[PDB]
Amino acid sequence: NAGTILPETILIVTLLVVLLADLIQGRQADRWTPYFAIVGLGGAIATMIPLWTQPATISFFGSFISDHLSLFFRGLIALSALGTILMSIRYVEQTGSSLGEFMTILLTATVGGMFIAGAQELVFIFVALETLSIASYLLTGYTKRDSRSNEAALKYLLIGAASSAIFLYGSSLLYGLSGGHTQLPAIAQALSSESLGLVVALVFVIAGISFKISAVPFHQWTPDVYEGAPTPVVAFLSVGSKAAGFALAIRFLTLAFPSVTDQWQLIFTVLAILSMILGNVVALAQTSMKRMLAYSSIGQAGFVMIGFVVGTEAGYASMLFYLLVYLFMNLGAFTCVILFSLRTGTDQISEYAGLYQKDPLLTLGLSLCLLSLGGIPPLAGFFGKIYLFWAGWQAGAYGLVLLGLLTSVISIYYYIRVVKMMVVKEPQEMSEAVRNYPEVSWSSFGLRPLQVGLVMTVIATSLAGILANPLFNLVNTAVWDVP
Amino acid sequence: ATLTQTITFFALAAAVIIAALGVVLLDNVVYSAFLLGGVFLSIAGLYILMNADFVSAAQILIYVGAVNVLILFAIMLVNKRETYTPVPGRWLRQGGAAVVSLGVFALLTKMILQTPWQLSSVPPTPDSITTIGQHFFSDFLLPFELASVLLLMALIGAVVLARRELVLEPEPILGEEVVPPLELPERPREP
Amino acid sequence: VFVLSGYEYFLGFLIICSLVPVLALAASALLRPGAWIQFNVRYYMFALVFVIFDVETVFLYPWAVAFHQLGLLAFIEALIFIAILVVALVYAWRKRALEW
Amino acid sequence: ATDFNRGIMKFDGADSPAMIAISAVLILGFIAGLIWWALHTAY
Amino acid sequence: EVDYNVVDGVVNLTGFVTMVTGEGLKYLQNGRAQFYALIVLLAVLGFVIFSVQ
Amino acid sequence: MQLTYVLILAALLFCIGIYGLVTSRNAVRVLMSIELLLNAVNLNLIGFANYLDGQQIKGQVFAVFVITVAAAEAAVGLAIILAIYRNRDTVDMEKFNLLKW
Repeated sequence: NAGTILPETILIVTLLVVLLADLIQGRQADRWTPYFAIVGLGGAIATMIPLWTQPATISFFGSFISDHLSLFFRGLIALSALGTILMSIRYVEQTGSSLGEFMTILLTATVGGMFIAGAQELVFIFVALETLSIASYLLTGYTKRDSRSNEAALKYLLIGAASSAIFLYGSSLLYGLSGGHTQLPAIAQALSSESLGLVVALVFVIAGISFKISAVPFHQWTPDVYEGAPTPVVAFLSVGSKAAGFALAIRFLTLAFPSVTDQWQLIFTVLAILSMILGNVVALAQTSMKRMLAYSSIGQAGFVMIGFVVGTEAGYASMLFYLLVYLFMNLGAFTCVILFSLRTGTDQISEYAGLYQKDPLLTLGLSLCLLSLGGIPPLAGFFGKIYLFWAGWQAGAYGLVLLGLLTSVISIYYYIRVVKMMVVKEPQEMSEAVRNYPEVSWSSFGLRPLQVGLVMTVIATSLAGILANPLFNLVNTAVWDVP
Repeated sequence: ATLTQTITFFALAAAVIIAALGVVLLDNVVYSAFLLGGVFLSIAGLYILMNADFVSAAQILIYVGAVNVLILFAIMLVNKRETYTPVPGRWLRQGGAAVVSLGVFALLTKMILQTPWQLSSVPPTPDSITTIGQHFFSDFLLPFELASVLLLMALIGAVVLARRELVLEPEPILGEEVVPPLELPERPREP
Repeated sequence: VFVLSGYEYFLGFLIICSLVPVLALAASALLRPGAWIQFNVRYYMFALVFVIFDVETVFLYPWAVAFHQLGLLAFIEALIFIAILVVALVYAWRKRALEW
Repeated sequence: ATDFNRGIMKFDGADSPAMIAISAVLILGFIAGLIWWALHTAY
Repeated sequence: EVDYNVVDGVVNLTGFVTMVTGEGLKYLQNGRAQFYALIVLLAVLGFVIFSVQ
Repeated sequence: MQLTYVLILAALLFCIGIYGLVTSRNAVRVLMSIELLLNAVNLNLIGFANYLDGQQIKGQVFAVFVITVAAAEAAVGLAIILAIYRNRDTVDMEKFNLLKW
């Protein structure tokens, strides 16, 4: 029955070929091992399309489901590593660290994240959440001599290993509140009384579920990791490790707790009204470019939770369409953060000023991905927010969409601040690149993957709202298999 | 007959929480790590009473023999003869952590006592080394193969995060602007 | 209930062998009258590859006991577990982790 | 009010903050006094 | 002057009580990841009293 | 010895590791308190397996995988301690607060 895990086991094989080539060839393999992982990720993406027609079987003795919801989130995490490898082909190759050793830990977080989306046992949820979390502490401290990545690998460890123990104590209680029954469909058949033991088991698991998606009482790691980590890892944990926490929350809170449902829809509203406020008002007071996108990912998380708390067939379709276009907004913005951090050092705001005459492909990429993150027409993040407020207005929730719209205008002001210091500043107002920009080439190592990860992302950011109707049908078929 | 399984429980149930108070409250860090094995060996003694003779021996092999040795090797590497004794660093923020720890315990003891547990009156452990290996390949098979990729990653990453930079430490490979080796290109600055 | 057979003598033998040093050190108690270790990361690296391989061996103990009671499908599945972690041993040699 | 007081026919002399609030309660009261007029005197 | 100061003062106060709000929750994070673990464990104690009634 | 006394022991071991997570100032005592949390969820789990559904022990399989992850969370975790110590020559959790705001 091991034909349903084929998109993950192709990524298991190419995880080992890029590992052995580092051992066999010894840093001469870094010229080809990124491109082998790209077709390893592309071959893992292209085998999800024959799995889309299959009628959603539950393989591996009831511990793994191969539904359309599990295949949608598997492609989002596989595209997150596909966009990350096109970034880090030059980024960690410039720090002097090994390139094949980076993309091995990057692919264990991918297959660890991709197995979260279809897991149904309490143990396989925790095992795949571990190898996503354990791999990500090694990636935020991969540079290993910065006193900023080492400080970010520590804070992510002592919260990540802590919140996965709060997650285990709620997962172990689900084994004990039922008579055994580690599987989540077998959990719901045993417990429906909504006792106090089910409440503490619910709070304990969304201390780790809402830790990967960074809601405000559990968000404290996110702005400190995202400025210390390497920027491709910052690009990965915002769409790959964040959608995997959202891949868990649909598979967990709807399968393990369909009786207790008005409680976690009451907690996640508090998680939404706090992360929409504190994601978007604290991003005003940010000077670093990676720190402005850090509170953005907390703020954009609250928009995804708008469709998660309404609990409708269009509500879960609103959070899957927003997470799909979220990959085309973060990985296009973080590409321009990397592409500006490689030409000049010190990637922060009030150093992008005086651009658009020296790097016009960077400013067209960074503006159209940050303006779409604010949700302005006719970009992809406008239509993604429209469907969140359409599904938000559909079943109650009139104060969430009003807070979702009022914090979207506060969202506009700090995104347009970066577009202010890219295109509206005169050429007598640039601090860095004042005749210091390196006169871009697109001929060095890894810049051509960095350019095609920018061109094909802004095209997927400008046109994914106009051409959203294939994406609206691809998302709405992944919701009928959600209870 | 029956009381000899109960008086050995509370002798072990007090041996774990006294050693757990020893790893937390003691001023010496090496005394915490040697008492950390006192936590792990007492829990391993608690598994034998709970009919878990394999996981009992699986804790002495890993938590006592592998993790506690790895902790102790990574404490004798960090001594520095510098404690600096700044107890009241910012405020009395060690009293706010005593509130939540007694609060979670007051939460769970209310939760553990009032919950009706559906304990089964069937005979347990029919040679529980074969029913745990039949479980590694029928039900818990996909967790079992992913544990190898988790361990392989934990050997890749913890080596490259702890090995000595003796290959090329002064290594300026290239530059568009100047970037130090084994450091992120976003250089720190004040606004 | 306690359906484990053979542990009746394990409690007393835990006490009697604990009474071997604590009484002999007491029986002896009535009859008797620039400081640096260099930071070399090889004690931690040799223990690092121990933890990865002590977890390897403890996963193989339930497979080795129930080996002829599982079949050939559970032998290829147990081989994928070892062959992944064989590359973990090759990674420790080539990266000079256990060089000392 | 320094740029509002250019060297032309302006700068009457009542630009104090004590005059700003007492000009507000007459101007904003006349709009609100006409709005409350409007919902009753019309029909 | 009632335009430039009174009804323009309300507009420049919506943008002022939001800038000083984000500069007050900027101090919510202060390093010291023990304090980050405190808020995680306090909100666990909050949600188990908030949701049982 | 009932089921109730095991879970209170696991809940007390949870809050001792919770207290050691927030009050400890050495970065290694925080990792030692994380192992107190991951053994609290194992002592809770085997007691849940010895008394509930002990014929097919699914908690003792799940108790194995927590021991394996915490073995890999400490090996990764102590390589993070040794990575800071090479740059910042102390191990002091009140000294790593440079990414404050």
